[PDB]
Amino acid sequence: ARGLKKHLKRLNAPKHWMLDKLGGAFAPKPSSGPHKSRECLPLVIILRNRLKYALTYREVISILMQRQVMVDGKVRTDKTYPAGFMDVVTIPKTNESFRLLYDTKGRFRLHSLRDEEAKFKLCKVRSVQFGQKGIPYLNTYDGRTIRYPDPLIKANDTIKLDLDSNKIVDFIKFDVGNVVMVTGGRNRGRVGILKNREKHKGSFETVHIQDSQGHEFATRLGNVFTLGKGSKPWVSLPKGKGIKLSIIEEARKRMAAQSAT
Amino acid sequence: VHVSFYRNYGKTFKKPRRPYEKERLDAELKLVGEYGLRCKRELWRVQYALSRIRNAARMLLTLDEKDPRRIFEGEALLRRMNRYGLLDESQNKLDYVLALTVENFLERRLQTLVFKTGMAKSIHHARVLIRQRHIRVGRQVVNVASFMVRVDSQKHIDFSLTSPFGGGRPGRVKRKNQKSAAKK
Amino acid sequence: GISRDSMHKRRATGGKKKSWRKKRKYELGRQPANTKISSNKTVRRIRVRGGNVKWRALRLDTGNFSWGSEAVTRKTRILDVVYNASNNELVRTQTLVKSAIVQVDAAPFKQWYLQHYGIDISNHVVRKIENRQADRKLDSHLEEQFASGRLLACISSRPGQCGRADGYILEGKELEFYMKKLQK
RNA sequence: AUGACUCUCUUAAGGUAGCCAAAUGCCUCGUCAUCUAAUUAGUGACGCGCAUGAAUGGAUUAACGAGAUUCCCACUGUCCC
RNA sequence: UACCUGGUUGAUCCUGCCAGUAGUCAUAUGCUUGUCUCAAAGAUUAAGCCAUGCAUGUGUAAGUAUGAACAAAUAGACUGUGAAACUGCGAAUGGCUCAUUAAAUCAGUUAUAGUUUGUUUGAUGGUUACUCGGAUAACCGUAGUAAUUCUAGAGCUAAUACGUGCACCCCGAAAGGGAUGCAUUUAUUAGAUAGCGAUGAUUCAUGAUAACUCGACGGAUCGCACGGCCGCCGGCGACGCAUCAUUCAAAUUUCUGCCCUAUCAACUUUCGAUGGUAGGAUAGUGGCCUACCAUGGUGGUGACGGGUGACGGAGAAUUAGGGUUCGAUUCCGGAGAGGGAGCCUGAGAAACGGCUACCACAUCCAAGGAAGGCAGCAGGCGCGCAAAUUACCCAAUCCUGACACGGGGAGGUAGUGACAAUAAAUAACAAUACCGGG
RNA sequence: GCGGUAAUUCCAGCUCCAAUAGCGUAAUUUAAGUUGUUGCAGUUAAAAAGCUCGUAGUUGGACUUUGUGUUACUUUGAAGAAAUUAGAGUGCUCAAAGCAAGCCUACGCUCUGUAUACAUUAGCAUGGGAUAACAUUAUAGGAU
RNA sequence: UCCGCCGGCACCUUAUGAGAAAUCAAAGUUUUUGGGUUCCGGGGGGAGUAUGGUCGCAAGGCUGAAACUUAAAGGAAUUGAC
RNA sequence: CCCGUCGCUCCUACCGAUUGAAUGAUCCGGUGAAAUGUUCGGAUCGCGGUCGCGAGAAGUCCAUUGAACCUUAUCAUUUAGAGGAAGGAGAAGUCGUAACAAGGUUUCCGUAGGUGAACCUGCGGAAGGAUCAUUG
Ligand SMILES: [K+]
Ligand SMILES: [K+]
Ligand SMILES: [K+]
Ligand SMILES: [K+]
Ligand SMILES: [K+]
Ligand SMILES: [K+]
Ligand SMILES: [K+]
Ligand SMILES: [K+]
Ligand SMILES: [K+]
Ligand SMILES: [K+]
Ligand SMILES: [K+]
Ligand SMILES: [K+]
Ligand SMILES: [K+]
Ligand SMILES: [K+]
Ligand SMILES: [K+]
Ligand SMILES: [Mg+2]
Ligand SMILES: [Mg+2]
Ligand SMILES: [Mg+2]
Ligand SMILES: [Mg+2]
Ligand SMILES: [Mg+2]
Ligand SMILES: [Mg+2]
Ligand SMILES: [Mg+2]
Ligand SMILES: [Mg+2]
Ligand SMILES: [Mg+2]
Ligand SMILES: [Mg+2]
Ligand SMILES: [Mg+2]
Ligand SMILES: [Mg+2]
Ligand SMILES: [Mg+2]
Ligand SMILES: [Mg+2]
Ligand SMILES: [Mg+2]
Ligand SMILES: [Mg+2]
Ligand SMILES: [Mg+2]
Ligand SMILES: [Mg+2]
Ligand SMILES: [Mg+2]
Ligand SMILES: [Mg+2]
Ligand SMILES: [Mg+2]
Ligand SMILES: [Mg+2]
Ligand SMILES: [Mg+2]
Ligand SMILES: [Mg+2]
Ligand SMILES: [Mg+2]
Ligand SMILES: [Mg+2]
Ligand SMILES: [Mg+2]
Ligand SMILES: [Mg+2]
Ligand SMILES: [Mg+2]
Ligand SMILES: [Mg+2]
Ligand SMILES: [Mg+2]
Ligand SMILES: [Mg+2]
Ligand SMILES: [Mg+2]
Ligand SMILES: [Mg+2]
Ligand SMILES: [Mg+2]
Ligand SMILES: [Mg+2]
Ligand SMILES: [Mg+2]
Ligand SMILES: [Mg+2]
Ligand SMILES: [Mg+2]
Ligand SMILES: [Mg+2]
Ligand SMILES: [Mg+2]
Ligand SMILES: [Mg+2]
Ligand SMILES: [Mg+2]
Ligand SMILES: [Mg+2]
Ligand SMILES: [Mg+2]
Ligand SMILES: [Mg+2]
Ligand SMILES: [Mg+2]
Ligand SMILES: [Mg+2]
Repeated sequence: ARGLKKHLKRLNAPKHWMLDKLGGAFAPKPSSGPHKSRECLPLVIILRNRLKYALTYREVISILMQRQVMVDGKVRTDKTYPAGFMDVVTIPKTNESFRLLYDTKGRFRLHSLRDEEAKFKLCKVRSVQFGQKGIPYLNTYDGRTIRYPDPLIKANDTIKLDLDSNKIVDFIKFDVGNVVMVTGGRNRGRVGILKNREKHKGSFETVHIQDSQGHEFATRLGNVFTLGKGSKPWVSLPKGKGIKLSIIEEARKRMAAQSAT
Repeated sequence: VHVSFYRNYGKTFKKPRRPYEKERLDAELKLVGEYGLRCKRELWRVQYALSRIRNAARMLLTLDEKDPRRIFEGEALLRRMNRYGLLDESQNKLDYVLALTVENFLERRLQTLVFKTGMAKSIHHARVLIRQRHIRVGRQVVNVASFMVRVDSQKHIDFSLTSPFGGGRPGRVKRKNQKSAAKK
Repeated sequence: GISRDSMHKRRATGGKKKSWRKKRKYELGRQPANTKISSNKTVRRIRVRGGNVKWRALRLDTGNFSWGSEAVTRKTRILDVVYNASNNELVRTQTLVKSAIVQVDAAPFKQWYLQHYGIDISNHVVRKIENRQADRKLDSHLEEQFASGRLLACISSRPGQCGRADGYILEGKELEFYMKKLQK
């Protein structure tokens, strides 16, 4: 190509969007923004495919152009705005507020939030370095830059960000023993306790996570996101709570449901 | 690009390797006439379906009985056979799947059950009734003789409400005859 | 035009590379600046990839040169090119390129030296000048060329890229190395 | 059409291997092909060869030639004049 | 379905092939064809040539209205709507095709501490000015030419167009002076230890200092709302400039892997072949290029060369297992736009529904010139064994613009369609006559 | 192979057979253990070089704990496009498919579902050390 | 002369073996298929021919096709006829 | 049953004088468009005090990239050719009888010479022989 691609073929879209293959030749091309195109959920999908408020591509534009949708406390009018992990979506007219969290099967879930809990979000620190004039600053994995951070904050830590004051309220150091969630790969959406950190010079760092039921799984450091200090996460989790059940166990529940339901 | 190009489709039968085997011709014709099939294609697709089911069972049996895939897919296969009446609750093992035959599948056809439930005088009579919109499985009218009935649906086979045989008005042959008689 | 691609080159084994695409704009080159010493300063603005700017100096006469030992930098006139390690033909053409040895006017540095050390090569002012004279050391070779009013200097910038001819005054063993090359 | 084959007269022996309208073929500017707009020339083939032929040496042959010959390119007052 | 059968003899047992058997999202062709669903379709030979039409334009309360424009009103700059035109942005995506290309493309896997990146998102930008200047379009009116979004001259007038412009250290009779935003270029210096950040690893992030540059930088812009203090102060937005990070990406790049051929065994190196030093060029690494120097580099573990009716892969057919064959085509990557080459604009192109030249074809002409690129959609010619309508629509999918609204032969809908695939009619029943069995 | 005056084989009628809205004819897979790694042959059927040497290649006896030398191999894991393939759920009337739907009858609910496996080789990371390759050893430049 | 051991050229009997059989003490230990390694065959002809290369004084050697043609050719054994 | 020459027809391929022909590609060389950079040039326009300042077209100079055309050369593919000559096919041609029996001279292999033709002969070898056999 001679430049930037502006189209996304439907079969080339991320699988976790769950788009029907015969629905059309194209899928919403995520706009540039805080989250990567492969790790986001465009507002058009959220409003039309997840919440059913809009029935067509056109109706999504009408909803957004009325300034009825807010992401991280700010109104967004871009249909393909890349809403991602931990983002807070608020719809004042419906009095609804959701947080984008992965379900245990690795797909974004619109977790309904209370009004009190919708005033903050968690961000993962990418790096900390000195800026112009020797002023230290840190940048996160959601595109945010914070100046004059706490000196104790380091890379891979998690910071609690207040969407009103736009300031770091509290932070969690990345260390063994904290509860973390997997944000990418095969184990995406699983929650467990960080048990070990295996460092390999010049290579990716591997982290071993043990589930609450004793199941142990590994992953890369880049796919980990600390949720709380100790064993209690600082955010509300969905019903599964990051517990991945085997297909046999899942089938067992389905069989029981039919008998009762 | 055309979106229709992504629609999937596949084949449902294979022709015999030996076209003029006298023994095979005799056996196939007996099944065709017994169950009132249209042609050898209907029998061949049932054999094709049966081969797929047996092939799946053989692969599972070759695995260790403690293999999670053996346990999960094995139960699903047994459940599927039970829901169509092919197997019995006392035959809950993959080995009994390998013992299935073509007759078992042909006995679950809507055409066979219509005849064997007393609704039709002959197997060929049931064929005409089904295609003529006189039969329903529950609330839905079914006009396909190859419809494979489930155990939970076998007891709901009855004449359609719109049919003359199920409370509907008489067909056009009787109505015209009644009109002719009235004119006299 | 000028290209920096490897397609026209032979493989490491020596075999030829058959062309499989045309030249790309993102792998182009441009004509050399061939900056010369002349009082008619001329620097042309060049638009480069990304909308950025490069300054191509065709003729220069003054430069910003730094006396490393004294930690003083002054603007001075470029007088002559005396040595070039890449091609001696660039010396007689008076071409300004990085790492070329040139002679610069010594007048700007003499004024600072007199103003700083009070020496040629107000009660509180004399107090500090004598204090700084205690730790004053001047290389004999460096001082010998102050009489002629010219200092050997090395160009540290790229006139064809930044449009400027900056450098540093030669001293130490580096000065000895180059002055030996000029001793003929 | 031709004559492997047969018959017949006959020699000291009946020209073998090769080669050819050859500096050797009368007929003859032989026939076919090629070279040319046009060729009694040249070359390659064909051979019942007036009258080819094996140290009276036969058939070839790189290199060589003030040796005979044909063609092509360059070149030109040889010619148009 | 882990299968075979005919053929050598007078007959026999073998070797061995021929023939038969079955499939192909496999093409063509023959004959035949009622219904439902689904659906490929000028790739193969010619990346051959193309009439005609269409496929890219774009307007918000928020850059610029004096249409001699409309509508509604009635001494005011304008302030209802708005054609045209300037300005801005886009047209580098998509679509099409498979010609060239055999460690090349490409695949998995790396690196950028070797670079650029409009936009999005986050953060960050020092202690005449109550607002500058000159042009130009639309418009207006003299035109030229056979002729083209071919073209000349005159009269007017705008800006978020264009050009301008308020906007610690050193010297030192401690006064005074110089430098003093950000960026640019060079040099010196700090960046510890085990006040003082990061990496497996950087004289790295970043700080201070001496200067340097003739620096498209540091708002002469717009909408809405009106308030609070006694002229002052002040809200919510739009657009724009610069820096870092981020996102969208590219470029180059590590390791391994590709069909046949040795009747291809040596190849490369004057004119770069392999490497070194110093430069030049580039967004940046690099013989990418120049000067100089060294004599290296590859190869039966197949270099080099040749063949391919060779784009690569995801995959497709057939498959007990192993395997064989195929992969032009809707997803990803690359490449091209009749053949080459060159280039402007731009964040991004060596662009072709952009330009320049040559060559090959070819259109118009009043013969002085002028205009050309369907391997986009449809259609035509040609080629062939071989492939459809010069249809409708932006309603769905999504893309793009100043933009909720415009546009989209992308895409969808219908037409043609026995490529291929699915379901499924062409009779059922009873009584007689006739014919069997128990 | 049939046809040379009594044609089951040609041209026809009749009857019968196969498939059936399909069927016939004109590169490639299967059959082919007739390309053989699994897995073929070479006395006489096609096929041991006339004989020996010989480099690369390929292949190499036994032995070391039983009761920071470098690799291959094996185990587990991480990463790894979708579509396709396998496969879970689901009565598009069945089916090829599709990714839907289901539940009750309110201003709705099931956080509805849209699993999972496979994915050579090379690369990355743990456990195992039998088998196997290379390297190494006595003037120990040894260990302590 | 007698007994035995190692090595060699062979022969005789035999099948528990192998093979299409002739026959083989290896041509055995092979669908119950795998000790190591080299060369080499893929129906019969065209053909060890054409062409290129290479070796040789030459004679020729080594390397080595295709077009096209054909339903058999061939091995072992049996009964006849000769 | 069966071998070869010769004679007749057809098919495929080979050799072949013609410095054969055509087509395509590549190398070197010659010439060289256009563009870009550079040099010179200063039509013309604007701005200051009839001299300055700034911008700047045509054209020109050198260099770079480099299409295109034209030689020789090499390679590739296709193809004509008098004549020479190979193989195969074509119910029922001519001349012999070489191979099969001890095939009437046992056959065959290598090599050499000769003859209308199969073939013959010399030398060495093999049994695939017509002999598994003379301690006579
Ligand atoms: K690109
Ligand atoms: K002479
Ligand atoms: K643009
Ligand atoms: K790759
Ligand atoms: K490859
Ligand atoms: K570079
Ligand atoms: K170098
Ligand atoms: K742009
Ligand atoms: K639309
Ligand atoms: K729009
Ligand atoms: K086997
Ligand atoms: K012995
Ligand atoms: K004889
Ligand atoms: K004999
Ligand atoms: K003789
Ligand atoms: Mg594209
Ligand atoms: Mg790294
Ligand atoms: Mg003679
Ligand atoms: Mg003669
Ligand atoms: Mg003559
Ligand atoms: Mg003459
Ligand atoms: Mg002659
Ligand atoms: Mg004589
Ligand atoms: Mg004599
Ligand atoms: Mg004589
Ligand atoms: Mg002679
Ligand atoms: Mg001679
Ligand atoms: Mg002489
Ligand atoms: Mg098989
Ligand atoms: Mg017979
Ligand atoms: Mg066959
Ligand atoms: Mg415009
Ligand atoms: Mg090649
Ligand atoms: Mg490579
Ligand atoms: Mg630094
Ligand atoms: Mg360098
Ligand atoms: Mg050089
Ligand atoms: Mg291919
Ligand atoms: Mg090709
Ligand atoms: Mg492909
Ligand atoms: Mg092709
Ligand atoms: Mg196509
Ligand atoms: Mg593509
Ligand atoms: Mg292109
Ligand atoms: Mg074309
Ligand atoms: Mg182009
Ligand atoms: Mg076009
Ligand atoms: Mg285009
Ligand atoms: Mg067709
Ligand atoms: Mg009919
Ligand atoms: Mg008859
Ligand atoms: Mg027959
Ligand atoms: Mg074979
Ligand atoms: Mg065999
Ligand atoms: Mg023999
Ligand atoms: Mg043999
Ligand atoms: Mg061993
Ligand atoms: Mg014996
Ligand atoms: Mg074997
Ligand atoms: Mg053969
Ligand atoms: Mg005889
Ligand atoms: Mg005799
Ligand atoms: Mg004899």
